[PDB]
Formats: sequence, structure tokens, C-alpha cells
Amino acid sequence: HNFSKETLQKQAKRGFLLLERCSLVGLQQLELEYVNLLGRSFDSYQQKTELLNNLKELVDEHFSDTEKIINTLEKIFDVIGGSEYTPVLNSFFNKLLSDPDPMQREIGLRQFIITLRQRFKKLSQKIDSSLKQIETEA
Amino acid sequence: NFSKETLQKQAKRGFLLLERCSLVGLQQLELEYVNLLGRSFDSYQQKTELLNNLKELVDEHFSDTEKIINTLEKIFDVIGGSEYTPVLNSFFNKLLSDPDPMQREIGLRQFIITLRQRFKKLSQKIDSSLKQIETEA
Amino acid sequence: FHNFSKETLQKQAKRGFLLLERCSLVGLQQLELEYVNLLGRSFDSYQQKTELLNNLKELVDEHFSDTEKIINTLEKIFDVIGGSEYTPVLNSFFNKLLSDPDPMQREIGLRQFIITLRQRFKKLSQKIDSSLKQIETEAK
Amino acid sequence: ASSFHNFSKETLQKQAKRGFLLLERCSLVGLQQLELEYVNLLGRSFDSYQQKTELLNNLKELVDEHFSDTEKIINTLEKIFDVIGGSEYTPVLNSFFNKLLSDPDPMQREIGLRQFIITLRQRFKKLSQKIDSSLKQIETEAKA
Repeated sequence: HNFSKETLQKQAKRGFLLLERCSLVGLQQLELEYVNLLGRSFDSYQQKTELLNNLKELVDEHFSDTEKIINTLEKIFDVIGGSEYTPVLNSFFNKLLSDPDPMQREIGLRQFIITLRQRFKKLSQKIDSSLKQIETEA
Repeated sequence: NFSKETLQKQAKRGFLLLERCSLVGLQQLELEYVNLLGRSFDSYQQKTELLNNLKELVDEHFSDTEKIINTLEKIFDVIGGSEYTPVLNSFFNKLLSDPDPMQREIGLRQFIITLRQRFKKLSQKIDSSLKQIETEA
Repeated sequence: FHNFSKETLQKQAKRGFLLLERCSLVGLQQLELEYVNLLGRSFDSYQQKTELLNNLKELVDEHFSDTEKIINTLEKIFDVIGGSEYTPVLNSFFNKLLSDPDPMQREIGLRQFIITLRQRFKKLSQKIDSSLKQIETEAK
Repeated sequence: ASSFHNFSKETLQKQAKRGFLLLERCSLVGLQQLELEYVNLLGRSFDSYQQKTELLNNLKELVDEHFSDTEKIINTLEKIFDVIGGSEYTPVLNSFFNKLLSDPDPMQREIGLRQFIITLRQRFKKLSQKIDSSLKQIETEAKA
């Protein structure tokens, strides 16, 4: 309740562009980097494990940064959610963020967040699986 | 020496550097490191070289970051504990937008710390890796 | 480009380079990883595996081509402002020279980046072809 | 649709230019992203099928949407050329995708632009084609 309602719109927008252009793009890399590690035959194990932990640490870090953004974005919606001031975003990927109806643009954004979380969670989960699989194999 | 509200405006600009430029660079570098590890191809002489290279970049950036922080601390020497602590929407800390200026000061200090932690932690890994590789030949 | 304002060219050169860094290279990094990812996948079949490489190959060639086009324009720009003060300044996080005060260095930096980029692209297409041969002989 | 013969010939130049910067800086960039997104989907093992198919349809829809927006721009750009085509007023554009748009000769700049359009269309069509192939491949992979 502290800022101008349209300033929040502008912020919300910026916030979201982070998620799309930075947060998600990092995540796509990381998913691929994981697969890449698995592909590298056996190495030793001490060496393989190390690289996952290493990966894991980065993913947790980046997930955390992502969450912080989301969090600030949700807090913004605490004011402009269910309002006209829901920002408009020509995303190439979720079609709803450009929708003329602000309800839809809200939905769109919530979806994007969920999706993003799903994917992050799902990655940390695989990495942990792999680390257990390797643990027991050694 | 300067107008108390000019310093506010500067502090704000200073901080937007940290968030929008310093941190973003750091996030990239963290990812670049991981990327190097992932790459088999090379030899070792070639692998090592790329880390040193990375290392140099990180130390360079860390240095630039420290310089900003330093200026920002100096600014707070004046407007710390005051009403003129700038207000910043931010996606990395909720306190910078807080109506209470004390909180906004705390927020900023936290951000700095967190940043330093991350930078230090990276240079540390890079050095570990460089030793690991050293011994592996 | 013998036609444009020397500082307009600076601004263009800069924009050109941000493409390479922020778009061209970022795509390339993903593609390299996508290749490795394909190799990692069992079972699929073969008809299905090959198809996905060709598919990848096509994209890489396409994106390499787009990258070359940019470079090309960038070289043409340097035909004018190469060896000049108007060489653009770029805080890249990756090549340190593009921010150098000396414009000679900034030129060198840029040339290096290009080379590096080409190396990486060429090297990828070459692996993909190897793999496609390896697979060809392993099946048909 | 409409026609332009009536606007100021240099206003059209300015518009044509703006129109083209859309294609280069927005339309093409979107397309490059989409091509990469497709490849990315194929790469993903994990999910199911109902889930895989869905994401393609989704992609497909986006591509058709974007292609449509692109066509609309082109269309306007062609209409503009109906007037300033074969003229001196063909706009001048530095470009990283075609060397001809900066050419001093306006004939060349016209050629350049036409080429860019074509190329763009080729790429868009080619993507929708692959996506449809993939969707059939997946469809048949469900069976007895």
C-alpha cells in the first residue's frame, strides 16, 4: 500500500521479464548441464559426485534467487491482483500475458510461476536421485 | 560535501548497479564456471587456462563490485541512520522498499553481505577446481 | 558503410556485438548441451535418433548462418572504424578487452570473440556429423 | 485493408524503416527463440505423452500466432512498397541479417528487403512443418 499503483505495474512487468529472460533461460541451461554430466561415462566417482554437488549448489542458489523474485512479485499482486493494473507483457511463450482482459493476464502470470517452480523442483529432485544412486553404487 | 538528497539519489543509483549489473554479472559467472566443468573436450593446459581466465574475470568483477560497495558505505557514513536512506523496489530484498528508513538501511547492508558471500564462494570453488586439475596430471 | 555517421556506426557496432554475446553465444551454449543430451538418450530407436540429430544439425547450421551474417556486418563496419577511436566500448563480463580504454585493445578483443565463436560453432557441426556417421554405420 | 498512395512519400519511408526494424529486431528474434524452443522440447525425455503433445500444440499455437503477426507486418510493408517500390524513397537500414539494406542504390535496398521477407517466410513455414511431423510421429507412437 506504499507505492503508486501504476509504478507497481511497471515493477511487476520488470519483475516478470527477469523470470522469462533470465530466470528461465538459466534454468534451461541447468537442466541441460545435468543431463550432460550423466552422459560423461564414469570418471571415478569422487569426481562425478563432486560435479553434481557443484551443480546442485548452483541450482539451489538460482532457485533461491528465482523464488525471491516470485516472492516480490506475489507481494505486488497483493495490491494489484484482481485489478486493471496487472501488467501487459508480449511474451512469446505464454500467450495470456498480452491478453486484453486483466484477469487472464493474472492467470497467465500465476501459471508461469507454477510451471517454473515445477521445473526447478523437478530438477533438484533428479539431482538428488542421481546422487543417491551414485552413493549406493560406491 | 554534497546535498543530503543528492546523496540519496546517488545511493539509489549505486544500488541499482549492484542489483541490475553487479549481481547479474555474478549470476552469469557462477553459471559460466559450471559450464566449464561440464566440458570434457580440451586437454588440461587448455582447461586450466580457461579457469585462470575465468578466475581473472571474477577477481576483476569482484573488484569493481567492491569499489561500488565502498562508495556506497562512504555515502552511508552521512545518511546512515537518517531519513534520506533511499527507497528501492527490489527483487532480491523486500526491505529496500520498506517505509521505515532503518529497515531500508538494514536491507541494503544485508544485500551487500550476501553478495560478498557469493563472490567469495565462487573464487573458492575455482581455486579448488584448479588444484584438483593440477594434481590430476 | 562509407555512407553513415562515424558515431552511428559505433552505436551499431555495439548493438551488433550485444547480439553475439547476448543472443548468438547464448543459443550456441544451449545447442552444445542439446547435442550432448541427445547422445545421452537411450532407447528411442535409430530412425528416431538420427531424425533428432538432423533436426539439431539443421538448427545449428541455420543459427551458425545467422551468426555469420552478423559477424559479416560487423566486419564491414570495422572496415571504416577499425584502427579508429570510434571502436565501441562494451562491458562484457567475458572478454575483458572490450571495456579497455585503448581502442586498439577493444578491436583485438572483438576479433578474438568472433574467432572463438566460430571455433565453437564449427566444432559442433563437426561432432554432429561424426555422430551421424557413427550411427549410419551402426544401423543401415 | 487499405492503401497508402496518399501519405507523404518520406513519411512512408520512415514507416517502412520502422516496419522493417520490427521484422529484424522483433519478428526474427522471436522466430529464433521458437526454433530453439522446439528443439528443446524434443530433447526432453521426462514427462509423459499427453504432456509432451500438449506442449507442442502449445508451441504450435504460439508459432502460428507469431507467424500471423509477422505476416501482418510484411503485408503492411508490401503495401508501402506499392508506392515507394522502384523509387528513391526506399529506406536505408543498417542490418545484421542482410548487407543490401544499407546499399547506396535503392534498387538493391528493395531487393534486400524482399529477400529478407522470403527468408523469413521459409523459416516460419519450415518450423510449422517440423512441429506437425513431430506431432504425427508422437501420435502413431501411442499404438497396438
